[PDB]
Amino acid sequence: MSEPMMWLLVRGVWETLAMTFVSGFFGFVIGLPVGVLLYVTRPGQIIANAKLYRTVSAIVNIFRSIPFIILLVWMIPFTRVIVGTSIGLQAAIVPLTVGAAPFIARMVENALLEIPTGLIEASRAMGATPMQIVRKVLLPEALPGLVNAATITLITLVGYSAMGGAVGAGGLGQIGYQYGYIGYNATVMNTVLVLLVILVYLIQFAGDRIVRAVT
Amino acid sequence: MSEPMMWLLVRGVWETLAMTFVSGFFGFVIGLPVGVLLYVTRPGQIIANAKLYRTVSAIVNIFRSIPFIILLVWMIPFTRVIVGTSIGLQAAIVPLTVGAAPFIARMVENALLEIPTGLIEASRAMGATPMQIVRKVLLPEALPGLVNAATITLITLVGYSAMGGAVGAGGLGQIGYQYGYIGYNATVMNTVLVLLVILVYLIQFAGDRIVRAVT
Amino acid sequence: HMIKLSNITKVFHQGTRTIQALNNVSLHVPAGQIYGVIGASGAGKSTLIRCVNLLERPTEGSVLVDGQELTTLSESELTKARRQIGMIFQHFNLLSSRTVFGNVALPLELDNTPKDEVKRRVTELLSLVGLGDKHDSYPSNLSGGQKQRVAIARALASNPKVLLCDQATSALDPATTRSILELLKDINRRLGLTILLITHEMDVVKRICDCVAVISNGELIEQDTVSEVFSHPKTPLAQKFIQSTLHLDIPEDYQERLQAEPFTDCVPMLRLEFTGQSVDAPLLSETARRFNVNNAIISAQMDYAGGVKFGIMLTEMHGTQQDTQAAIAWLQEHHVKVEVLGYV
Amino acid sequence: HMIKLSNITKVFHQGTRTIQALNNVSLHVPAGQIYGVIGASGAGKSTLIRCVNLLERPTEGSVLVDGQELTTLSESELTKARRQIGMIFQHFNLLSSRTVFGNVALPLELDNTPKDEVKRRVTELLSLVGLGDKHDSYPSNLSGGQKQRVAIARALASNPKVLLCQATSALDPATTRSILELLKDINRRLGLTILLITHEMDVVKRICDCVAVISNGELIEQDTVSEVFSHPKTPLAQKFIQSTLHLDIPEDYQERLQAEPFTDCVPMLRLEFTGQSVDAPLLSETARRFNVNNAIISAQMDYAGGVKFGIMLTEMHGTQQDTQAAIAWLQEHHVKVEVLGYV
Amino acid sequence: KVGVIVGAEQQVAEVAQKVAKDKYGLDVELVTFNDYVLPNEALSKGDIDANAFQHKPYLDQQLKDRGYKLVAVGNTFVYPIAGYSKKIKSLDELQDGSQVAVPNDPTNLGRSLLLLQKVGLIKLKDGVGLLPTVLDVVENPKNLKIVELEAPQLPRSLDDAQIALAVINTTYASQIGLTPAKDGIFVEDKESPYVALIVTREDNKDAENVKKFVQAYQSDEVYEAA
Ligand SMILES: Nc1ncnc2c1ncn2[C@@H]1O[C@H](COP(=O)(O)OP(=O)(O)OP(O)(O)=S)[C@@H](O)[C@H]1O
Ligand SMILES: Nc1ncnc2c1ncn2[C@@H]1O[C@H](COP(=O)(O)OP(=O)(O)OP(O)(O)=S)[C@@H](O)[C@H]1O
Ligand SMILES: [Hg+2]
Ligand SMILES: [Hg+2]
Ligand SMILES: [Hg+2]
Repeated sequence: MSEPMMWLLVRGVWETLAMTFVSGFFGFVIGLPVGVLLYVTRPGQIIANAKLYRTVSAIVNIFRSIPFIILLVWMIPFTRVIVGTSIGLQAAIVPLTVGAAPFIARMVENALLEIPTGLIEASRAMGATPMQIVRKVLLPEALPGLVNAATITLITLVGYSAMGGAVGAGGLGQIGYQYGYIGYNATVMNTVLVLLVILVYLIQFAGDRIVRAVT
Repeated sequence: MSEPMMWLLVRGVWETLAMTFVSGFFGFVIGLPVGVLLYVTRPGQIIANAKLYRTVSAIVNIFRSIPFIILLVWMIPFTRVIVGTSIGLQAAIVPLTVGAAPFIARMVENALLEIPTGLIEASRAMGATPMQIVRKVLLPEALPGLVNAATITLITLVGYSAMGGAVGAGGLGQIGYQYGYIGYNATVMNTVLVLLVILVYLIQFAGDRIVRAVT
Repeated sequence: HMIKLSNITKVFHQGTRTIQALNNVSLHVPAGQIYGVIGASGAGKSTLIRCVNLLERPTEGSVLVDGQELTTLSESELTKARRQIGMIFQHFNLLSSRTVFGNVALPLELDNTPKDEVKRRVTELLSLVGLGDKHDSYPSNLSGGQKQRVAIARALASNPKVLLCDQATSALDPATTRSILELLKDINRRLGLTILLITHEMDVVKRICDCVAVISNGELIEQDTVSEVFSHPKTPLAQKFIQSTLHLDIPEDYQERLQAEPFTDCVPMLRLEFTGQSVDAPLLSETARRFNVNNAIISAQMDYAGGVKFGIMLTEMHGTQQDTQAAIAWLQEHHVKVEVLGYV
Repeated sequence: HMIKLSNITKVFHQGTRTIQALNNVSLHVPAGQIYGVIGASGAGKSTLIRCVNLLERPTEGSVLVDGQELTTLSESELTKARRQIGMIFQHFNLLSSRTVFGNVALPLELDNTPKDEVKRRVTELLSLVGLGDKHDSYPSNLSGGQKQRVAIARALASNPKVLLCQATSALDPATTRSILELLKDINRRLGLTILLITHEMDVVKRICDCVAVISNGELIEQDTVSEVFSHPKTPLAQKFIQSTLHLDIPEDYQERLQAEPFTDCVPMLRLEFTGQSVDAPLLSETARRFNVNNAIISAQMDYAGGVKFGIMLTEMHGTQQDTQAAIAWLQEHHVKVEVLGYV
Repeated sequence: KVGVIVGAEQQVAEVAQKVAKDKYGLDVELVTFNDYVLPNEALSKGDIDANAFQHKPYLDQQLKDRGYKLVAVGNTFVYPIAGYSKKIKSLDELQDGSQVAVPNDPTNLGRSLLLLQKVGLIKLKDGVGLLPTVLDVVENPKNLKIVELEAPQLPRSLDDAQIALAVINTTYASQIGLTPAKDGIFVEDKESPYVALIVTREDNKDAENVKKFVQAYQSDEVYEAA
């Protein structure tokens, strides 16, 4: 573990961290509206529109069915349009975010589905607008499930970023692949693993603490 | 799309299919007991054991923090112990299964958490044993959430198998990467994408139909 | 007429079998009127009350609230209209994410009402329901009655023109119950609030209902004033139900000692039923003065409405068998339904 | 004594503030006895009944069921014991995954009872609660009363020695009477012990053998139905009982009421009977003696332990002097009389 | 900036970075890639200056597909590839149905295919050159089954009960101590067009920075350290 390897591990930590958290943030920014739609447009729900449900669900499934790599590639031009480059950290984040958003939306749908029926009935009876119900009932009442979903999703995003990072932004997982594994460096490998374990532990601790905070 | 390419796409379909479904099946075989534990040993639950909860949760997080590739490698020897080889379809499935099972368990834990409190109270009051409660209450009543989770998980496993297959496997995703993308063959790429979309649509349709079956 | 329901019919397809929860039911409620619904369990009551809110969409039928037909109305117009109607569910459907105060404030929030106004009005309501001290606790920390009163306060938050109660005082002790019903009556007579309510406590019905409706097998057997329903009702089904609401206790003590045959020095035991009798008319005082018989009230359920007194009364007719039978004859003359149960 | 609770105390820490839901409460129930719990909302009733089941672990207190102490008992022994106790929740806590039949069968399954036996017994129970035709429908498809009856049947599935019931709040009077008749039959046939919460005094004086009253987490008093509803003690308790009486004064009479007696007035008077001799004819006797006319406006009169109690609102017809003499006589005979006005 | 592959051909380029930031002191920002087109797309898009991983048939392919304007601007290392088996010391000891491990990447995939036609086991179709694929296998008397992994993974596949033979590169061969010429059972003679072929954009190839890096890359230290 030379001083250069120290700095490289530092930057790998920073890469994994930025990728995971930023990508999860924006993936939620997207999929949470998408999930709320998938929930709300179901047969029977506040704004029950089969056509719109099929459209949104179709988009979601379509994006889900693209392999990570083909997605990143097809994104490259629009990736540049956005961040001005198709390489490095932000360039990796963008395709990561698009890959994650549909899964996030489906997780959201799942969470909202576990909301009770009587509460939606009450919200409709009071005369609340769909967006009023969303902002005041659906998301508030489903908040524990939403937070647990976010926990799960970020834990996944750690390794997912590790994989997708290799357009010039690999993070700790890339480092472990290269220096820990490709060329037998037990120290580097163990350091990478310990950092990753600490990271997942921190994320799960935060998620569980927030969840239990909500009664 | 030559006849050899026809056959290759057939085999890629078969690989993606076997990988995805077999891996999900056994990943659940594993994680569902683990998730039930994570749920039951929580502070306050049927068998509330802090030490055991910490142990299981630690194991789960540890496995979650290992990158896919290091996992596959470290698995190689016991992968062989099990299937007699570290290459090909079954050899790819094994590490896939180990990678997915912890995520499956956390999804389960989430679902069970969405179970109501009064029902656990009643099950305990009747005098049911913990496993009686599990088999007669927890899993039945959480069945819609569990099925929705399984849907989500298999949709992920499609691309996850595409990635992890490349120890002699890979399925349609590998095919798309190599012949659709690395060799600019638009036909093959579009065919792979269409097959993947059809697969995800079938899976989501089955999941939604089964969920709606459960009222 | 603040409420008009016409030819309402509802089928449910549970599974294998289909059910006529409601079958061509029609009911009209004026403004500021109080109207009860009663009927054997599973008759349709809750379904009917939900039809007004349109939480249940009738397969064939017409709903009018405040002159506005709802069956044919846009979701947005329907939302705007529903902001006029308060409902109290049998199980309160409270938000766990919000304290007492938050749940009660929610409808006011829907109208984007000022924050200060929300504070004042919500506090007023909580004081009225006696939950002044519980404003900031969560439903998970509340006894049943407390949560029921939370639901009541929320229903009344928006000062709606119509209230739909589904057994809104079932989890409240007699005292709390009376306080709440007094409040409803005050509101009804102050702001002309119209009320439709389900109950199994006939007590409540004849406590505040102006008119009453009875339901059997998804059919509106009869509607009338409280008295007229509880007093010479029609429709063998309806009168059978009403009989069900009567006590007819025959305490086990008297059951043990009861003799079908009159013996010497026997004291007849007799059940009396008053069906729209003249309150001023003193009949048992008069009977005692006339025949020198003694009518010892064992049990009594007597209620007054629209200038008449009705209900059952279990009594002993004391005196000589002949005097007892003569007194019975006179009381029957004056339209008191008398049945001799035995001799004690 | 099938049930014994001693020095039970339970605190809850909601948030900022802590609450003494129960404070040193003790209560004993014999075998085959029926016992009611009543009290203003939020007093602890549900808390106490849950303490019996041990769904609430008393912070300080002792619980004994069938001679077995539970506070100090293993989870397994506790489970086995709980298979002796049926509970009916205020909200029925039914399984949506299982039909009526399944919900009812569950406790029998817990005992691995034979399949044929399960069919027979569950069918019998459903017939008894009148849910014979609903066995195969789901709780999501049931009216309130139906689901409540499902919960009742499940409570009774395993033929427990103890029942913890507002088990009749969602049932019309007729169904209510049917159900209570069934409970009484079981109590007198198989010596079933029952503890029940209710806000319907009707139920209380219908079947309760003894009654208990609760205020601010404290057991104010316990006595027989009559003694509680008739000259209760403890200003809190008697205040509550007064609350349970029908002091209606119909708006019609309120309008016409005059605090002052005028010529040809008819006094309006409330009467309260507190453990009065049922056989004793007082109003017929009054009519014969003073030639007054007592027109019963309203009446709540109930009989228990050889006595009749409750209030009665009436008109005293006749001459002001005759009316006052009759009132005096009735007061002599322990009838609590209050004159409200003159109509 | 310079593109690079995440393969083993990386310390080859770290010594070149050393010599470049040593003799010419230029803050070139390095990049590595886990796919085989993105360095080319980066060049054609202008992100990176150069790339030091492909060979002339592969280059030509990339100038044909996606229409990149690039030209070869560098000398290279020998990068020998060869067959290896820890199960056998001769091809006489190879039997039917035996599986054969080759790198799934296009360059080494095709070169291993041509090496396998050279050894005489299989034969492919006509008129291809250095980038054949499994599409092309037309003669397979022994019925070998072709396997496409990430190269680092096959050398232990020689330790696999299934695999009888693996077409592996020379640096990987030397990882565990197998030289091609003599330790490796059978080998590949000089195959001219596998050159590392340091590349740049047709426009940017004439920047001082580019030339000076290319110099730093081609030197005695880089040749001996290899
Ligand atoms: N969602 C539903 N699906 C199927 N059947 C239903 C549904 N809701 C109500 N029913 C039926 O409607 C019938 C009438 O019961 P309800 O109107 O719901 O309640 P109620 O009869 O008015 O009063 P209770 O709750 O029985 S005392 C019952 O037999 C139910 O089976
Ligand atoms: N688990 C709990 N956490 C916090 N507070 C509780 C809990 N259980 C009960 N309480 C409080 O304890 C008090 C009494 O609770 P209960 O026993 O349910 O009321 P009750 O005596 O049954 O009378 P009611 O309102 O008619 S059900 C109430 O103020 C509740 O808010
Ligand atoms: Hg009511
Ligand atoms: Hg005893
Ligand atoms: Hg009961």
